[PDB]
Amino acid sequence: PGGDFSDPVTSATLGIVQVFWGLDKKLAQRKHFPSVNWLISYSKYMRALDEYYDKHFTEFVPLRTKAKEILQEEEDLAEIVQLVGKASLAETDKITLEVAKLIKDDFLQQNGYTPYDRFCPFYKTVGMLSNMISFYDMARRAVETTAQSDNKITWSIIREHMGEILYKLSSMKFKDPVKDGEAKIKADYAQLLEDMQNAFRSLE
Amino acid sequence: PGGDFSDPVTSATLGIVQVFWGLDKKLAQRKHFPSVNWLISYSKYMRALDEYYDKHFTEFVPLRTKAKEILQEEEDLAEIVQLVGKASLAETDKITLEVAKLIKDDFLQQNGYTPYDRFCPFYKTVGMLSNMISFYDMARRAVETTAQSDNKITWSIIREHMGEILYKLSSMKFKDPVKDGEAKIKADYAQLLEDMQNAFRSLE
Amino acid sequence: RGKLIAVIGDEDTVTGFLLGGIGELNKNRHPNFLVVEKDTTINEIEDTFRQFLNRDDIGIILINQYIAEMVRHALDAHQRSIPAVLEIPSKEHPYDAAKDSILRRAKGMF
Amino acid sequence: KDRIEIFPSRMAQTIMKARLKGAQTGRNLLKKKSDALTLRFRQILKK
Amino acid sequence: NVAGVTLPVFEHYHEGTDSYELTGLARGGEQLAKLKRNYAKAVELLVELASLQTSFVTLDEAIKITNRRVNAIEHVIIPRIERTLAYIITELDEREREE
Amino acid sequence: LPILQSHSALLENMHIEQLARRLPARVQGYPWRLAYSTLEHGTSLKTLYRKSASLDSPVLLVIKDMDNQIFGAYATHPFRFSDHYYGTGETFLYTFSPNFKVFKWSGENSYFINGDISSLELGGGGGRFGLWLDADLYHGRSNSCSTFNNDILSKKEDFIVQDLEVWTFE
Amino acid sequence: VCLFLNLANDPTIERIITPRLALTTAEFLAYQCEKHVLVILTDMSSYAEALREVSAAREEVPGRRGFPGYMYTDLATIYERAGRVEGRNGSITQIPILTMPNDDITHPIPDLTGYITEGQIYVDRQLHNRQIYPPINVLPSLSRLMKSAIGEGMTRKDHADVSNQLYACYAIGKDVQAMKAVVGEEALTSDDLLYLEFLQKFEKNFITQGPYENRTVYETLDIGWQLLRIFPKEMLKRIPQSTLSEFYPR
Repeated sequence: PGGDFSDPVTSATLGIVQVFWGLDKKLAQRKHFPSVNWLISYSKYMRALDEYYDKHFTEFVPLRTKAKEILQEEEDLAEIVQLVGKASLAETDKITLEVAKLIKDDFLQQNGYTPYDRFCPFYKTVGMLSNMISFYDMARRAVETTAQSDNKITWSIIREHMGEILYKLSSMKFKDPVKDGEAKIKADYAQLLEDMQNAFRSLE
Repeated sequence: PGGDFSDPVTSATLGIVQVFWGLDKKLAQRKHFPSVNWLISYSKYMRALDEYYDKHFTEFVPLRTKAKEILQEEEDLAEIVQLVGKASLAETDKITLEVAKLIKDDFLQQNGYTPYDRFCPFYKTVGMLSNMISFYDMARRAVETTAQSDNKITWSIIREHMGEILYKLSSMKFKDPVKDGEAKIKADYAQLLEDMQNAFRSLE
Repeated sequence: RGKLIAVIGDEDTVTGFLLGGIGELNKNRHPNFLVVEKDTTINEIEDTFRQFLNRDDIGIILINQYIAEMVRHALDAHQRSIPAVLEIPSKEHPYDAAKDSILRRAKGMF
Repeated sequence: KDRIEIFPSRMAQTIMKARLKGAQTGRNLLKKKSDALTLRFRQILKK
Repeated sequence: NVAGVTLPVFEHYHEGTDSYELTGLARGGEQLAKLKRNYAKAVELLVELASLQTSFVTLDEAIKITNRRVNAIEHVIIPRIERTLAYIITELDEREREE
Repeated sequence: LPILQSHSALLENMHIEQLARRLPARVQGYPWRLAYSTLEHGTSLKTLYRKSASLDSPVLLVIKDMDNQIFGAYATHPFRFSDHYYGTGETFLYTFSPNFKVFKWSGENSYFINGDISSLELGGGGGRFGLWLDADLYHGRSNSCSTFNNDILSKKEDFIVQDLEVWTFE
Repeated sequence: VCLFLNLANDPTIERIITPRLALTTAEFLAYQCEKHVLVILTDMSSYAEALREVSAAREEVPGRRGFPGYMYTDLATIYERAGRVEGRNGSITQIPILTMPNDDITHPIPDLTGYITEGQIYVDRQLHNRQIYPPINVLPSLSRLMKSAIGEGMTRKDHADVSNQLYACYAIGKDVQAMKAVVGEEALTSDDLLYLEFLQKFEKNFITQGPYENRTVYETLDIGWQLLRIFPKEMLKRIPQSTLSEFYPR
């Protein structure tokens, strides 16, 4: 009642269930389907599924960790953006916020009313996240590697010289498993990895 | 028991009575009398009584409505003045609060134990409220009629140049239906309408 | 009644504003300005700044930017709203905001 | 310390809900005052 | 007096009488006339800059006072009320189970 | 030869020329700048006042009624609230009916322009107005007034505005 | 209309019977005479008081805040005698009017109603004291199924967009009236001054109606447009550009 989780049936249920998918009216009012709040939500099952991911998806454990960290950092950085404005953040923080926006806009949202997003297989999901976090690691590497240099890297330099990679990253959700096989989707995602590697190598 | 109308006997009464005169500890404690809270109280008989007022007191229904409108605006204005101080109020709101103090202290208020107030006949009562709301309409009009002009009327200018009128308006309750005929009280209240109009013509 | 501006600066900065019409003696024959000759001790400058900010007739103090770096302790200790202080640039001197006290108070400053 | 200690009754429940609406209103108005002053202050800094 | 806060500023005012009127009469009075205008224009800008500063310092205080009231409501007054109301709802259920 | 407007309008190029032929020498040959429009801005009297209150120049009023008739006035000053009347003898009312018609000052009175709290009005002659508009710029009235000896201008003495614009010279 | 009148002093078990009696008639009319019935229940709080009395007559122990434990099932047994049905044109709508005790929606009468009914409409003492009739506050009101009552082929196709934008302009206008209290009128932007004028005109023309004025949905949407038309076209952000090009031009 009123969203108060301390209510006995809700509180007892949340005391027992190992996963809570915190759907949130605020995300639905923004049309952010599927409208799952990633701060309120939790899962206890990671420790078991880590065996399956280690066997079949060995890159995923880093990726899941980094994604949650980026989102948690953006929630803290948004208070600094309110206090002193976005332009006042450090370059590492700005690129973290921009990638967190990419995750929020083109990973965490999913247009289930349309064929490309009606379902999203795990091979597609891990592949999309592998690229977004590879972009994060290389972008943040280029920033931190050029700290105290004359020719310092920043998100604006990346957006100007290689903004095609951000466009491609947002475009990756539109791949459809019914048209193109998972091997072809994975090969296109591997080409975006090569494209961004060559783009970052072109700067530092 | 607590003075709260949430009690089972008041609650079962309010589901049945058509008129309720909620005597309020805040008004009784400030010795405002008769202490009847004009926001909590109601009378559902107004529908049936409009056929009487629109035959014996044809000016009254517009006055009754504008009186409640003033008293409700004063409940907003008083709250914001407590929260942030009065300096932000527009001149229309200063006048709304001033006439709300005239109504609240010199119409709505009545003393139970003095010959001025032992009984206030309806011809006296409508004549009083007619004058106070005619002052409200004319005072608010005078401001709005001189907004954007080369000189603007303000509540401070009104408080000076209408000072004798404000004292006369607050004094209307002292007319005595035992010593003064109803025609005399009505004639004095008609003179107050003319006095107000001629005093506003000195400002406009 | 109106307030007066006061000046701490070199001979040219004082002379410039004096011709700008700034100069007034208080009735006690004390001026509203100090000419900082190179030989002037920083304590005499600071005492002048303290006298000017604590005076009731003075409403603004202009401090040449190089002096503001020397008297910086008292200048940053001064925090009243009315007696405003302007650190100002000049012909042989640093830029218009070199460690400016107001821009250091500001949250949105870069 | 932690609570106002009005004694538990349906009266006191209603009084606390009324205080909560008063306090949440007071927060929102004083937050609007702070936002307007913050905007003017940032405008003044730019000027 | 915007948003109920008094902000101090300065108006530039001029006394007419030039105390330096005859300076450089024999030589340089052309450039000195340009100079006294240029430093009067400098002062007029500096009095506006000082009015920004007097406003700025007063806004900085008024924001801090307002945010202390907002935070006192958000972290003291509302939490006392919400905990008082949760205690009331609990003890009202205790009276209901006793009855 | 015919004037250029800064944007599209209620008027055709033939209407623009027919009005431009009547301009006084203070504004002849100037391009026309949009001051207010129900096609571009909020449909209310306060918006028309606010958008005009920063001006200090003559204006052209244009109206289309719900009966598709076009009419308005040239006026020597911006529209605003007014305690008394204001404006001068170059002020005139006009219509397309379907031919263009103009109603210059009669010389009878100075009752050119006024603005109330809740209306905009032009002309005088007792209770009559050569144009009147409500606080929404929705209802309006138009009849022969002694300031201009004008026709009805709208299709009917009482009318509803479909759309309204104000233009100035710059 | 079929009208049932249980008076305040009529015997309390007849008040328990009255909704069952009325709904049995509405079920006959709707599901056998194919009618579209609307059932209006005029004060479920006085029915809830009758459950409490008939419960005490059985000597049942009082449940939550003195009402019967099964009050949820009894309200469902009233309220769920409603809906369309397969293979029949007829239907029953219901509008249970409900006097919330102590002005508090947390009370078990409105609480259990809110669990069963698809939405609520709130009548507000603030609008009533402002003399706005009907004093229906459109903000805390929510018709849970309005999105499936209206639009193309059901009303005019603009309706969903117009209602969302009227909600935004009223909500923003209330927020601006709360800002005007703080900043003073001269500090308001032109946009804020439009939203404050929308609030004044929306209460005086949309919400204000009077007790014998009947407005079709079309006359209501026309009033909706003649109000929204106060804004510059670009400010109507909750309405699609297609709907604006069809209905914003007056």
